[PDB]
Amino acid sequence: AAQTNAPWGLARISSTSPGTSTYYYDESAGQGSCVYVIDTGIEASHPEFEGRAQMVKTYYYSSRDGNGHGTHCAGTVGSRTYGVAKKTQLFGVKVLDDNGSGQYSTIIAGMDFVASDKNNRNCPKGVVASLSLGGGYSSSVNSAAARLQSSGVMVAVAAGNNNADARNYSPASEPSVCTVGASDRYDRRSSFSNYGSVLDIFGPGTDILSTWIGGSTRSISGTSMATPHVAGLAAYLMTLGKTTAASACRYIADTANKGDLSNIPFGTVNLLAYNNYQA
Ligand SMILES: C[C@H]1CC[C@H](NC(=O)Cn2ccnc2)CC1
Ligand SMILES: C[C@H]1CC[C@H](NC(=O)Cn2ccnc2)CC1
Repeated sequence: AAQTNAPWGLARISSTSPGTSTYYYDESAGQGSCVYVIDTGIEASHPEFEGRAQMVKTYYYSSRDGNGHGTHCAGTVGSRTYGVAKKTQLFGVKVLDDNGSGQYSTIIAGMDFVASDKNNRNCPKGVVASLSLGGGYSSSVNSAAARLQSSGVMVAVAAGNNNADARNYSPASEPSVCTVGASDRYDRRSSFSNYGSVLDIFGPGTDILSTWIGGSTRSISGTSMATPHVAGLAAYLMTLGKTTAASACRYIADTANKGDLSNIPFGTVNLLAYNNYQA
């Protein structure tokens, strides 16, 4: 399948070269997979989600996304126009309030929730969790991310936005999950992207168009935007049978475009997520 005039990040993850605008992907499109977006919520009523999104848990007085961040990330995973995996099922877990903030205890609870709740959902092709959040190092937060991964969920986490080594941030620094840095449309590391040996992969993160609250759309930047590209890619590849939740991060690294990014610090992987799709 081909989507013309796609957001640059979708085109990039289906290309061996920057500078193209069509997204190419197998029409299975992540059908039969599920992606949990652990964030500020998801505006599931957005036309872009086509009934495939639903809120399943909140830790606040409402499950509504009053911020937009979670809706944007969910759109990059799985919205019809802006998403990698256009037929996946999206599940929202609101661990961040409408200011984008959340206590580590709440974030940990949300991760343990997903590890259990996937047993209440029909996801025959596999389960992914996208975590576009983090803060300073916490062994408890890292342990929760490791538990979620060990339970059979492909965990993709944002590296962070401080132009610093991600070893000092959580859950970015947990080795067993998939830690995602950000790139721009000219194949440069995004100016704010964290780096380091803990990174597994880069995805598009600068100027990413996706869904927003109020039935709208906008372009924003962050490792938060790169992470759902990788989460959606994992769901897509799992539906194709090419990998599993336990192996998808390694598979994405194995099949990535290699050596194409600039301003990658020595010791950080030079790997850009790529779907290897051939019509
Ligand atoms: C909107 C732009 C359209 C053109 C794109 N071409 C490239 O990236 C290729 N390139 C890089 C340096 N010199 C040539 C990039 C985005
Ligand atoms: C409202 C949004 C919620 C998530 C926000 N923060 C991060 O991702 C920060 N981070 C990642 C790793 N270490 C720190 C970005 C804004």
